Amino acid sequence: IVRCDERGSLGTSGETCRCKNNVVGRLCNECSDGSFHLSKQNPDGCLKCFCMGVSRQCSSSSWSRAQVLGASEQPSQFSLSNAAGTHTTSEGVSSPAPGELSFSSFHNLLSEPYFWSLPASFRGDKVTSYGGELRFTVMQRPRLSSAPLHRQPLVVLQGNNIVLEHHASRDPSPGQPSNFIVPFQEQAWQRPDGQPATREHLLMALAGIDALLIQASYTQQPAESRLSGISMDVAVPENTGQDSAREVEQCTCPPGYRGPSCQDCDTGYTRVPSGLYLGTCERCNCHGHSETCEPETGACQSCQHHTEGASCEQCQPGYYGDAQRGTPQDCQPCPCYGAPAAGQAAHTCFLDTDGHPTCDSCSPGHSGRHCERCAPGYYGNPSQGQPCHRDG
Repeated sequence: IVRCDERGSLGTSGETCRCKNNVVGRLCNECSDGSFHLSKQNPDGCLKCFCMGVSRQCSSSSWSRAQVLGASEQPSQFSLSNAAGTHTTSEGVSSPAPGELSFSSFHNLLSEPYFWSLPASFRGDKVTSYGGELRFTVMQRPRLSSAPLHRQPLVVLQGNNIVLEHHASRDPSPGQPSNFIVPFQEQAWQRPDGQPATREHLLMALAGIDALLIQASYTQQPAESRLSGISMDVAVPENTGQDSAREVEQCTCPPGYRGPSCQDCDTGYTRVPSGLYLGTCERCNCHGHSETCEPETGACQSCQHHTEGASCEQCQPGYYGDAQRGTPQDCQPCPCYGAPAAGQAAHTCFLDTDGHPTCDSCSPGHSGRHCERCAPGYYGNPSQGQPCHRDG
């Protein structure tokens, strides 16, 4: 009899092994191409590499698990929001202990569900939260007359133009605390219309969290809402002593990408809004004046050769030429004489329609394209060195 792998088999015709979708091998104990992390709990056996669509080669991160705690954040940093985040406030939010939050001024709010809006340390790039959990305790009380709400999200995750929701199997009873454990796995999230989350979509939201919202109202007329014991799983490169983040994909990215899922443009590359996921990463457009730029916006950085602008497209003041040509000598020093008018920093001049510079920040009582003569009712010779003083 063959002993089929317990993590990877669906069953056994005693002499053959039947593998889950993403599993391969005689004993169904290997992940298929584009898969990683064999586990018994995964019905498909192995997760699929996603890698923001730019790679199919990945394996389990060996980052360690750690938690972001609510206690880590100033209570000032918590607030209430509607789902749309068009109505927010922290007026009334108080904290009786660190990481514990309390609210009881619903009279000041409109008649819609409000959420606790977790602060920044819970947002941004949380791809490594995949395969972990958001944990928390809530307690709620309605005003005397108030039915629960119907089908309301316990948690809303918003990132990268995706909204996913997690709905609780039970509502918290009035005036007693409930522990929730929300897994970062597709099975636990749906779109607002109630379509299942995909792995790809959960990852894209997690990679760019803009809001992470916990239900605070629960009923139509809430009296009181309290939040505590907030714990969000992540993964860090440092060893922490906790298990490694095996569900977190470590992709081999192509040139121009980094992050464990190729979610970031690498040094010398910037985001291009393309199609399907986050877009693609292309090389900086810096007119040859730079190799580094803002990964998301595109703005060039540390423009060389006396250039400036978002593409290093212009010569810095005190220089003239065509920075767009792309050579180191593109921009030349303005050949002006004397002091700049209204006592300026440097001298401005521009490349005139004749291929030669003209100075346009000449001092008063200067003249000519290089500020080299003196205006009428003035005297002196700047070329030789003297300034220009007025007549009498």
